This record gives sequence, C-alpha cells and structure tokens, in this order.
Amino acid sequence: IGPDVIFKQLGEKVSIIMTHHESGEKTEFHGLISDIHVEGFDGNQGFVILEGGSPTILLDRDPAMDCYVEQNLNTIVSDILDKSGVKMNVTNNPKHTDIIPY
Amino acid sequence: MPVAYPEMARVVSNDDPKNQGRVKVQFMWQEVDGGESYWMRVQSPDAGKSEQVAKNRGFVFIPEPGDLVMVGFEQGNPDRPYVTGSLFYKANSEGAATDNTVKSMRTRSGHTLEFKDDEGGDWGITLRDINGNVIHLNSKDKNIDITAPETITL
Amino acid sequence: MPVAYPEMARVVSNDDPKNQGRVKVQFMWQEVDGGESYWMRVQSPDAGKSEQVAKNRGFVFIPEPGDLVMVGFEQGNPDRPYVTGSLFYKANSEGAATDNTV
Amino acid sequence: SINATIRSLNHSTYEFDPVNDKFYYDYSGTPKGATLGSRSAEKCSEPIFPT
Repeated sequence: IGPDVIFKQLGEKVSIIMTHHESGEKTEFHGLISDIHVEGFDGNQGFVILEGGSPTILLDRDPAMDCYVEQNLNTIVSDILDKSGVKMNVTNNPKHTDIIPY
Repeated sequence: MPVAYPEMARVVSNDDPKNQGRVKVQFMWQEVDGGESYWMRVQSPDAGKSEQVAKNRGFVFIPEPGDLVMVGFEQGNPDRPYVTGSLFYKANSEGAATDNTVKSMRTRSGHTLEFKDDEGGDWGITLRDINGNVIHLNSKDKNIDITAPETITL
Repeated sequence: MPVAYPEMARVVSNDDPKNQGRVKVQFMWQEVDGGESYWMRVQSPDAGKSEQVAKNRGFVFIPEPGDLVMVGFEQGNPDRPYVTGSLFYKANSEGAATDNTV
Repeated sequence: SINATIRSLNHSTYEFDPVNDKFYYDYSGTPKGATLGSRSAEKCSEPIFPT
C-alpha cells in the first residue's frame, strides 16, 4: 500500500459503539486521529496503530499571547472556538454571567 | 497556573473614568495588529494623604501617551499588571553632560528646575520658563538675579 | 534556560559612548577579583519627549560611581539587566529626623 | 517503524530594540528537508490551524 498513503488518514473520524445484548444498553464515542505508526518485524506483512481521542486533543498545539477586555465567560469561549479549524458541537452555558474586566 | 515576568509597553490613554490616576498601555505583541489593555495603576516614589491634605499628597507625575514604560505583575499573576517606571532610550534622550554636571526636572510646556554642579563655570540653581521669567542663584559670583519681561511686583 | 531575580551591585561608570544615559555596574561576585558589566538602562519616575521639549523631558538624575543599586532582569533573562533604584545603608545615611519632619 | 503526527506551522516571533529604536518581526519559513511522509503530514494538518 505504501506508508505515505496510509498517512492520509490523519485527522479523520472514528466511531466506537458498545452494546450489551442481554439488556440492550449502549455506549457511543466519536473522535479524531492524531498519530499513526507503521510497524513490521521479521519480514511479516506489518500492522498499523491508530492513536487519537477527543477533538480537544487538537486544541493543544499552539502557544500564543492574547488578552480579553470586559467580557464574560460566554463570549470568551465562543471567540476561542471560532479561531480554530476543528469542527465540534458545543453547549455553551456557564453560571457566572457577569463581566470580567481583564 | 502561569508565571509572568516584567515586560515593556507604550502608554496609550490617560483619561481615567473613575478619577484615580490609572493609564492604558499597549504591549509588544499588540504592536503589529493594534490593541490595548484595561486601566492599571502607576507607582510613585511618594503617595498618601493627611489631615491638611485630603487627596494627592506626594509626587504626582502621571505618564503622557507615547511613553515607553516597564510593566510588572503582582504575585506573578499575568492578570494583575501595574507600571513600575519609565525608560530613556534612543528616540527621546540626549544623555548626561560632561562629567555628569546637570540634574533637571522639566514638563511638556518647558518649565524647568535645574542644578549645575560645574564649579569651573555655570555653578548654581535656576528656575525659569520659556517665556523669559528667570530666578537664578549664582554660586561662582554669589549673586541673585530676578528677571521678568514685563513686571515684578512686591 | 535559567530564571533570574533582583540583586545588588555597585556603579562604576557614567560615560556612555552612545549618549543615552546608561551606566556600568559591578556585581557582588566580581568584588574580590574584579570586573564590570556592559551598559545598562536606568528607570525613572518620569521620562519622555514633547513638542516643545525635544529630548530629555522628565526626571533626569543619573547615578554616580560608588552608588549601591538594585538590578532587575527583563522577562527573567539574566542577559537583560537594568537598574531599578538606589539604596541607603550604613555608609550613606543619617536617617530621618525626629517625627520625620524633613 | 515509521510514524507521522499533526503539527502547526503558523507561528511568528518579534523583538524590540531600544538602542537602535527598531521593531523586528519574522514569520514561518520554508522546508528544506522532507520525505514522502512529511508532505502527507503537513498537508493533513494545514486546515486545523488558520490563526
């Protein structure tokens, strides 16, 4: 196949569903891929390891400087999530609704 | 929690809405794109009050827009900035005189209070403005001169 | 990378070759053998320029050789020293008058 | 064993010089050593960091 063609799955979606047959319960998870390993020993055909997790993992690779003047936690969260290229579903609903000067 | 150390900035605004002598600065990471901070305190060599002086007892010299300042953070918290002092640099300084013989205090209109330590000439104290009112204490000659362009009243 | 905190020194020179009000100091680890630093800035309670005062506006009192000063470091970098203020001590001062009246 | 990851190339640095009264600025750069794996990794991580 070629390792550099396998490396094209970086950042793609992953689904995991677990089902209990006796009761009918379920558990679901959605995530993204961030690292890929291509391995092989003793001349076999090889295998692949996919690593990743929740989309907040890809929000941890960009240290910077910035500041916010006279806003609340609602507006600051929206501004931060609007400047990233990661697509995510959000429920924005904090309890402290007052203005923070700096 | 992060830890912060002193930085350099530029004074932007002076008109504090709460009348407490605070200023607004602009940091170096805001230089290319623009921006400014909130109101922060300026520290002084002397400040307080008394019974005969209710407010503004001490040394009151608030910075002007365009000044280069040093900003510090109290308790190491980057959310608690304050101004510690001002700096002289290439764009606004002519340095010290020969043998460091001049010590002065000047405002933006041109008011001056000056001490000259050169005992081989120009030794004394001067208080004057740009219009031409002078009071000069001359130490080489032991004289006192008072000069007014228009009128001197006693 | 190391982190530096304020410390004391002694002034040795005023004669700045670039005419900018800088001084040279001697640290406490240079006392027994000898040595100096490079030229450093001194901070002031008031310093600027104006339209009528082109240069040297504010409070201009440059320290003299033999003075005891406190040295700070910008961003914590030990390669960025500056003078923050001068000190009164035993060899220097007669103190305050009675009731601090002078 | 060959591995690839996602990293950000949208960065810059600044400096203020008071002795010369100048502001210096530098942004990003150009690659000089790359493989076929490096090109696929940087093409995948480009849309993640637009700021």
